[PDB]
Amino acid sequence: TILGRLWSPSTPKELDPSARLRNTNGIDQLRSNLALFIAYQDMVKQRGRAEVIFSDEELSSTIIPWFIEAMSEVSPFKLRPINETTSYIGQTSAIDHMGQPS
Amino acid sequence: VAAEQGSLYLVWNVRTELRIPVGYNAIEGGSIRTPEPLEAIAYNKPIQPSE
Amino acid sequence: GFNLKVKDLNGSARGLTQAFAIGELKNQLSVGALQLPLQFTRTFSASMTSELLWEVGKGNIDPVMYARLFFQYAQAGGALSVDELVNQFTEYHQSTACNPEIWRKLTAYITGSSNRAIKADAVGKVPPTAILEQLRTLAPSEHELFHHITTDFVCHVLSPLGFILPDAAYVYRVGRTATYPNFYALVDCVRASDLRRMLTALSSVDSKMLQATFKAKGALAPALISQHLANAATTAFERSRGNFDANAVVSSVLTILGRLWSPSTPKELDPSARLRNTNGIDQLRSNLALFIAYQDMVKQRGRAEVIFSDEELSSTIIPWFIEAMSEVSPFKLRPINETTSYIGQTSAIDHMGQPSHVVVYEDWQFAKEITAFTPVKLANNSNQRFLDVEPGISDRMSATLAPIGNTFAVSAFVKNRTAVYEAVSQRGTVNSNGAEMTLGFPSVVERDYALDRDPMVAIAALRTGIVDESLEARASNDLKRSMFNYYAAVMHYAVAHNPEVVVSEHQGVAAEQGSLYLVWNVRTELRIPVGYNAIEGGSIRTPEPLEAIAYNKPIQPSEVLQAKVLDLANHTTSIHIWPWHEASTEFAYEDAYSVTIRNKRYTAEVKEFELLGLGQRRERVRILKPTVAHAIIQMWYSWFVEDDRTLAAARRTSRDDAEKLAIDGRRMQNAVTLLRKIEMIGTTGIGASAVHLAQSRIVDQMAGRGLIDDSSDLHVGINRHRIRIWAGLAVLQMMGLLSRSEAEALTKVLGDSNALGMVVA
Amino acid sequence: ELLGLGQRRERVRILKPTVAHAIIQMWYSWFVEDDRTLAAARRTSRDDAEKLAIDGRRMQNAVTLLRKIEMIGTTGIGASAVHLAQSRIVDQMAGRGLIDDSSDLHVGINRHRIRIWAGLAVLQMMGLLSRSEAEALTKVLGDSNALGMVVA
Amino acid sequence: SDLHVGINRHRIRIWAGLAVLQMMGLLSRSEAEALTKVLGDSNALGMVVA
Repeated sequence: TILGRLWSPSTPKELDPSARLRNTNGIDQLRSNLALFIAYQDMVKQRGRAEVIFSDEELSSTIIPWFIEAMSEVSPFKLRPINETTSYIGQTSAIDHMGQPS
Repeated sequence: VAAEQGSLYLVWNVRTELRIPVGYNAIEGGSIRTPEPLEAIAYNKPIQPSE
Repeated sequence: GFNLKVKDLNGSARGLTQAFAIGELKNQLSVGALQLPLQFTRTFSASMTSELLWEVGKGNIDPVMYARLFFQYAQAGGALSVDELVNQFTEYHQSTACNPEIWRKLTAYITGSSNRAIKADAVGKVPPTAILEQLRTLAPSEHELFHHITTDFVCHVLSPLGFILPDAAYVYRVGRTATYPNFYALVDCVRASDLRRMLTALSSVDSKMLQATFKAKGALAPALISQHLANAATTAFERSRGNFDANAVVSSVLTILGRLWSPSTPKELDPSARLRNTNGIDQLRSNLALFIAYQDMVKQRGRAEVIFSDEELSSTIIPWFIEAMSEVSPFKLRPINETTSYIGQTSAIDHMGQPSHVVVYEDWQFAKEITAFTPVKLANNSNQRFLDVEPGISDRMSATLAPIGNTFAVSAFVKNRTAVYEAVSQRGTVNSNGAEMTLGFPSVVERDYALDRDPMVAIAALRTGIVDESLEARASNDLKRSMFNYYAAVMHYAVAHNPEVVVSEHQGVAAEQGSLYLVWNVRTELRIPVGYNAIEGGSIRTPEPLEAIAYNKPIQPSEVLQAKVLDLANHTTSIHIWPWHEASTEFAYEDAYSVTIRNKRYTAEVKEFELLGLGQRRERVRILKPTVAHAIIQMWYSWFVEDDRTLAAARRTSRDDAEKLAIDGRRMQNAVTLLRKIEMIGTTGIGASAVHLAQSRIVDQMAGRGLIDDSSDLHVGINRHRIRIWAGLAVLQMMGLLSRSEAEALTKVLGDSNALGMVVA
Repeated sequence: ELLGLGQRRERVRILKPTVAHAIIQMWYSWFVEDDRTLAAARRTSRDDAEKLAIDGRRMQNAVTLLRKIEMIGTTGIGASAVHLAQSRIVDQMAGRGLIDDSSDLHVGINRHRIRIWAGLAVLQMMGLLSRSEAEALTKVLGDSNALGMVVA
Repeated sequence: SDLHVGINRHRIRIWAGLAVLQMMGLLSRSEAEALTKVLGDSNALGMVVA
């Protein structure tokens, strides 16, 4: 949610990732994978969409990402390039001379 | 809605296939971007895989 | 931009007259007894600007500022006899002089408890801040604090170091003042010279010495400081002590000088040669600034003269005003000429040759950056605070602003005014007799918007050409002053070109109404009736100006007198504004942005923040003003309006075909230009995105509705600009620039051509 | 968490502050009597000069105390409070409604207030004081009541 | 100067062209003037303006 709070708009709470942002400089990667996002939604349903960016674990400075799997490699989760994330799939289609398909 | 947001969520920018009807999800006059989803994945030229 | 018919001002802007300049009801304006050449050709004049910030944080003489505040007060009518106040003050000071035993005493505690008082101790003196106000208490409480300054004057001294600790500042920020001046203004400067001098002396300082002033020692020391204080005071006082004496008197000198000027005066109402000859006060006669200056005052005064020195005046006070010693009077020698240069003028003039419409124009810059600021408080329940500011937009917008800036010259105005022209078997000047003049001074008005008051009255002030109170006297004078300037350049300027430089006194409704002017010449040009004519052998002459300007021919300016406009406190860090709230506006904004195409209305609003990028609208975040441009905008705006109008009629009346036929196209052209202005600014990202937001949205509603995949088609341009244009218009709203009202109605009058240039087919 | 660390084992006993708690209680105490005397000294002052002497003598130095205290806010640990602090607040208005408020941190008064308090707070987990005893320092609040203009 | 404002030149020229149409009867009198009729603008096109 913190991060949530970064994708924004527009959440100028702190004026968005901010003062807390300034502790950071590791932030950088987190985001950068799609996979990463994916959890969020889970919260949305789950937590009904929780509240207050989890209290930031109260600023836990720079240390809890560093408990992640990318910083505590527990699961297969494979940083994998998007393109190759799969590809056994090709597309195929109809058309009536449409030329679109249907 | 509450909590207060509804997923910053995604869209794509297809325009690939031209003047096409497929649900209220568009048309997008001339130009096409488009938000949601399956169809867009329809909206390419078909292919083989590679995996 | 008062448009005026030659052969009347005495109605036309009734009281905006030389006559008025006498007061002079609507009599005279004549010729020609005696006549009397003088062309004093220099003035003492000033320069642009007098606004500033002036945060006080480490007061240390430098009058000016102060004085300026003084003026702000002086002006404020909460001071006026400011001077007087200084007396009061003098006395105040004096009373300072008188309570040493207190003062000291006070001091004595302030730091710090007295009688051994010695040594390197630890004397963490302070922000002294409050203390003072005790001292005020012990003092009396004359206006604001002078009092405090003075403190600072010792503070810093009192410190070698340590002996005052750290402090903050405030804000005050002088506003602007004149360009020309009057009398009262003069005397004070002189007095100011004292005052500054008073303070001049006042820093001075006594150093650190011994193992005392050096290494803190002596209760008896600072008992000596207090003495120092005294020393200061005294001295300060002393340098003060004789000097003050002459104010009305000065006027009188003027009156002498005047009475020199007078030249038909009684024999034993001469200034004897001993006078006449002496020092360069005589030079002083032959020094404009004044000349023009006196008279008026005297107009008020009806006359009166002190009678005094002939030997200190001559002329010692006289070059006590070596006037320019204050630059406060930035009435400082000018080769007269060197002004004007914000005047260009250009005119529309008929065939015979004979004239039409003369524009004197005012020449500007308008570059600007914004100033959109955090309005919070800091100080609750008390407003002198600093608040804050940030960019975000400010830059973005400004960045956009700049471009707009690009487009707009005064030059371009005039060009446009050129564009006005055309004429034909039309139109005068000789045909029907009254001739136009307009002088671009929206500027005045700007200030008025800055002064938040109704223009129309101003118009009235012209209109009647006199005072039209009803409402804030302050404002009124303010206006008045403007008007002074209004008179003020002009004839200099005219004269600058026109060294038709003589006098016959006009001697009002009789005889003793010493008002000097010259008629001016108009040399060639065979025949005109234009003016309450003379025509003095085809070489009309008048001490009434406008025409003369008419017998210029388009002069140029020679600077746009840039336009540096004050700004934020940047180093703002404590400090506190003073009138601000007025001076700030919230950016709310109402209105929208919608289109119905097909039959289907596509619809949106304004939703300011998001146009502005981030969230989220609220009462706060206020914005400093956008003044200049309003003045400008409307100009552009205003023009068209006439033109269609006037045109339309002419278009009507068309006694022949051709002409009618003729006029339009040109009228068409400009529109496109308009258009050109707008789309051009419509391109700007921050715009465009806005469009963006729109489109999507437009679409969104649309999406249910829309069904047909009709293709290319609206590659037919439209949209791009269409929207862009429109978008530009938003700019106008979201920086309220032009009202909702007018522009859409202008729009209204537009409606075509647009397919111009273009693909087609 | 004030350390910045949720919320470890919970099982630390700490070498205690034998020295300073006392030294401070000297300091402390030293201060504390003095005001009595000083007030008294003013009372027994029955002319201005003396009272006046008291003034500053009374004043400045306190804020100096403060000088210490904010100063000791300029530390990591002060900051830990502070950061933690505002933020939590921030949400409380913003998160709940009105967001019109950062400023509210940013006038001295409060600022300092929290800062101080916090600063004192530290001491309290440094044992030292008593909340009670701080409270008398809070009795310093009535006085002068000048206080906290400007900073930093 | 004024009718250095173009007009005439073309105006007439145009018109003149029309003569051609008559004097080699090309188009009848009727139609073309009525076409003319439906015309009536733009003409200030391109041009000096201003």
